[PDB]
Amino acid sequence: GADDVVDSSKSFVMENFSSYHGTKPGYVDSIQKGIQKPKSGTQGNYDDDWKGFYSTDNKYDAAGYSVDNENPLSGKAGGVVKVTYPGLTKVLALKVDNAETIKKELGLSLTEPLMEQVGTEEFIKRFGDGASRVVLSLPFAEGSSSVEYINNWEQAKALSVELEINFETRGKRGQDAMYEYMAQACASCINLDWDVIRDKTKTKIESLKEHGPIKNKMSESPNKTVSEEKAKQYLEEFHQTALEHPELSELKTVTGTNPVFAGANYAAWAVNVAQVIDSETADNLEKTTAALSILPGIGSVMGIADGAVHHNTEEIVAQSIALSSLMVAQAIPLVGELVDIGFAAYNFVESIINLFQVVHNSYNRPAYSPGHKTQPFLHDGYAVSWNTVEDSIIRTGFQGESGHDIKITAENTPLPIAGVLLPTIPGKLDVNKSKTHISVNGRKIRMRCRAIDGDVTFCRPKSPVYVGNGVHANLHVAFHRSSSEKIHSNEISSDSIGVLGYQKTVDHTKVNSKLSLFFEIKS
Amino acid sequence: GADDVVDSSKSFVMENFSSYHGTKPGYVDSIQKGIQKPKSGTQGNYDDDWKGFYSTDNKYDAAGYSVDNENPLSGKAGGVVKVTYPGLTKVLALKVDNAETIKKELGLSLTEPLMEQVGTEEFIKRFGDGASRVVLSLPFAEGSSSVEYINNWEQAKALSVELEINFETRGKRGQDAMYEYMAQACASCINLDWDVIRDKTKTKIESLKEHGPIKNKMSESPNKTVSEEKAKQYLEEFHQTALEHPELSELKTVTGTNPVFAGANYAAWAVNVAQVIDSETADNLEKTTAALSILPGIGSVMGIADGAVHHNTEEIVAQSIALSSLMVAQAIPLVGELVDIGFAAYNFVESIINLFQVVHNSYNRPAYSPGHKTQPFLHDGYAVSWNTVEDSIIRTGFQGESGHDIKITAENTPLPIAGVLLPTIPGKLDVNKSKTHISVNGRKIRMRCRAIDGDVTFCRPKSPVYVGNGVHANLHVAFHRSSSEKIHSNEISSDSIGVLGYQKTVDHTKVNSKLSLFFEIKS
Ligand SMILES: Nc1ncnc2c1ncn2[C@@H]1O[C@H](CO)[C@@H](OP(=O)(O)OC[C@H]2O[C@@H](n3ccc(=O)[nH]c3=O)[C@H](O)[C@@H]2OP(=O)(O)O)[C@H]1O
Ligand SMILES: Nc1ncnc2c1ncn2[C@@H]1O[C@H](CO)[C@@H](OP(=O)(O)OC[C@H]2O[C@@H](n3ccc(=O)[nH]c3=O)[C@H](O)[C@@H]2OP(=O)(O)O)[C@H]1O
Repeated sequence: GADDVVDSSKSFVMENFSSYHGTKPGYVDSIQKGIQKPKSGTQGNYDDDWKGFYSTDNKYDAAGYSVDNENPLSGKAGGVVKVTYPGLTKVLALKVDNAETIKKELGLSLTEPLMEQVGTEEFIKRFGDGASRVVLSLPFAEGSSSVEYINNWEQAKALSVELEINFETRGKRGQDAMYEYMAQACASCINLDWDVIRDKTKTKIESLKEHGPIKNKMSESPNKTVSEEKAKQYLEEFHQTALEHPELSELKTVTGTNPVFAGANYAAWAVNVAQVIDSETADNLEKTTAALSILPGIGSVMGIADGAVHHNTEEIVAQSIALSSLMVAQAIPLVGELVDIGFAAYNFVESIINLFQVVHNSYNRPAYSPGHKTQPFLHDGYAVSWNTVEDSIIRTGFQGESGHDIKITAENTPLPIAGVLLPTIPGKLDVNKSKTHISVNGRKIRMRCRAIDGDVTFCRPKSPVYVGNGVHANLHVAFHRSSSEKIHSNEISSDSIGVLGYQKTVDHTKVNSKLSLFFEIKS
Repeated sequence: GADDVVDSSKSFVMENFSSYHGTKPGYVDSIQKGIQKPKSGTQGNYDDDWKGFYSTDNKYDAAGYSVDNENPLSGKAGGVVKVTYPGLTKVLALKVDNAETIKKELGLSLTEPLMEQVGTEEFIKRFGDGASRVVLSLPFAEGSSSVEYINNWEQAKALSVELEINFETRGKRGQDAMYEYMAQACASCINLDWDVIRDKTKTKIESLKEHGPIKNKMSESPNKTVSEEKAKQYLEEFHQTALEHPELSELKTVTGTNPVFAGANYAAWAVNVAQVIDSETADNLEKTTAALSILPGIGSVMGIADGAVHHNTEEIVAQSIALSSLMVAQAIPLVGELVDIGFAAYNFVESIINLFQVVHNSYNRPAYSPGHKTQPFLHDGYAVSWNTVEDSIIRTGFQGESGHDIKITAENTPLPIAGVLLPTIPGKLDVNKSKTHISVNGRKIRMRCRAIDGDVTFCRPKSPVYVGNGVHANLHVAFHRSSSEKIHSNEISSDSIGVLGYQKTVDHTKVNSKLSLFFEIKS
């Protein structure tokens, strides 16, 4: 019944219960006059059972609901307000978001929209625990630790509303105020001054234009349609010359080694832009942002590769954007259609500043790296992951066994799995070699394991293991503990299980493809 | 308690309960004399609680335990025997394989090895349901529908043993008898006559050697160490000439279009072999098989690409193996160390016949294709999967809602998600656009969906979505049903959800990267 849908351990009564609501440009002031079910719109939900007023415990999450709905990609963001219930409010945490289940389990009317019934006396009598009203709590989203609050429309009229932030009052370009506010969430942390980046970029685009060898490199330009193949060629040379400009120097240093950052990738990027921008698009930021957002390769100009944001100083990001701008201007005539001159310096910049902000925001948010929890590790054609979050945890402090499943497959042709590297601590974490195995399309293959140093055993499949399109494996590791003593950090040298892929005489030193699954020791 | 570890719905009592045991060369006859705990070895398990006699309900699975333990990769397989318990036997299906949990829950002694206690009168009294003995049942492996039977050593003495198959009696080369027996499992189905493939290959290797233009192409060969770069070059030309031989004609046709099957990949393969084979390895099949098994690229010679086994006639597989053999012979002198002449024609062939058999066996086994159940779809740098098996099921026949989670990330730099294609049937399967969203590192992004034909709606993220190393997304699709009528096959045009990746003007016709998640309609 009721404990199948309500999680009472995380339900509580609070006095002066507060939360946030993201508000659109046009309502930051009026919503402060009070909360009321609007006359236009879906009123909180497409589904009747879920119609009500929505808030979240996180003001940065509330902020993501503040963008003009007509231009959600590049419009103004309005603000955040904090709404508070006077007195006592019961926050009832639900284990499920299915309204038919909750009405059934909670034994309510199966007919009335659940959210109407939450605002009833009877419902508040039964679940309010003496609070003046009930608000439902659900997890905000996967990968988030916030909660979403679903308020009954009528009970919401009691909310007091105050301004958290009105982003438009900030007076910044684009969605600069919204993103600077969200960057506060992390104080590591990309906290760039976009006003400065915006200003240095302009100065740089201007200066590069005046540059004689640039003004010349441009003179070599076909200045009319040529295949991207020769447009790529003109562009790499152009890039090669612009990057010698004293104002794109630091950028010269930082993009020299990494292949993602190469001149070829800036040219591949510029060619892609010039080819998707027509005059109507070029004329509208929203549509410019809509088109730029679906192209591959933006990481080259962003300085984002391998899990890291390399271009992370206002100076270097401004150089990279200014270099990109100039090169779209060159690409437009050779591979596109429009007023090259215009777009490149204006809506191209406005729009790409916005995509930088979108991507920096994600990297500022807590996330799992490859091979952590259930995030896959993608490498050399293989995809591997802990089947579930508990598999990634090696529990300690007890005598007995555990089992841990790792999914393994590869994208296409049959790639071998040479074996696996596992941590061992005698007594506290032994490998049970009878129970450990690898299953290929259900075929169970036992392993032969051998000691190594670093308290690592190397296990190989008794028979050949290949994975690929249509062939998948489950590596099941069974650990055995003869001691009830807890594993100590000292005792463990590795924080991952290592699956070894195929062998390459990379460096003329035989090396195996390495795929890592990171674990955690607990209890 | 007890219903936390035993699954009584799948436990039963049977008269003349039968099962299979894979037996090693040396024991097919003697084990027929009766089952007895051996004096040497782990007696069924490394863990004491799990020591006992092991059997399986599947004779093809039993067959995978029959290979000489000293040369598990290429040794002889012994056989399968069927063991039967006279009278009544209780098969007790366990929900868990953790012996401490089962002893606790089943309230048994925490001290005695569980499997000793299963063979006790008291234990048989309590769980035998009137059977003369209890056997424990566990799922054989992930991706398998077999079961594993764990028999108490002492109760196992009552088993009657009969010969299923003695593979050695078959008189075949390598592990031909074992693999032909396992191929019976599927009657689609690779059921090759390896005797024929073995014979045609020899004939072909011999004939190619005599071939004048080949004997000549060989005359162009540096016949001494040259970098793989020039060894690759000699090899592609050599391949290009050998494939013109009338005996490798069909092969000429079938490998002409697919890039995996190209002459360059046969040369990349031959170079990899010549470089990992030394004289000692070349002299031992086991070690030859151990080294060949960890190299990438075998799919080129196998004719295996995109989930399919293309070389599936004895004639074409013999041509491909004969061509591969000849080319290792050429590669050895240029990039390796040994008696090129020897290995290539002998242990190289014996060994690669075995890897073909290993890989054909996997493709003969039931498996999930990319994007089915929780198998990921790997494409264009992206990895996507249904988070759990239930997510992949769209249930029908009721009024209400469902939610379905799809994991999304990409291997490195930030790749965009343009939107998603979802099936719609009015009333029976509507998209609830309030509840449907995509979460990027916890950032919840709503969608705007638009109709299409084929009862498909196209939904785009309100804001830009990029995934990559360190940035992952959860696409949560919420479906709503206003009708309690079941979805009919007629009504649904698609069997997958389509995630759309970045855009490419591939064909000079703008195309999006397509990632598919296949669903099933039930109830
Ligand atoms: N005086 C007012 N009293 C009440 N509402 C007012 C008032 N003034 C303006 N509003 C707006 O009215 C709508 C419902 O409250 C909300 O905006 P939306 O643009 O429809 O908001 C878009 C969606 O965001 C949801 N959402 C918004 C912000 C948030 O923090 N959490 C959340 O989930 C909304 O429920 C809405 O859902 P539905 O579109 O599915 O109805 C809200 O901002
Ligand atoms: N007369 C006999 N009575 C009993 N055993 C005899 C007899 N003659 C030979 N044996 C062998 O003795 C061992 C235990 O029964 C088995 O072989 P293994 O090579 O140790 O077998 C290798 C492993 O395969 C397991 N296994 C084998 C076949 C099978 O179908 N299922 C399964 O899980 C075994 O329990 C064994 O585990 P442990 O190594 O972890 O002990 C078995 O084939």
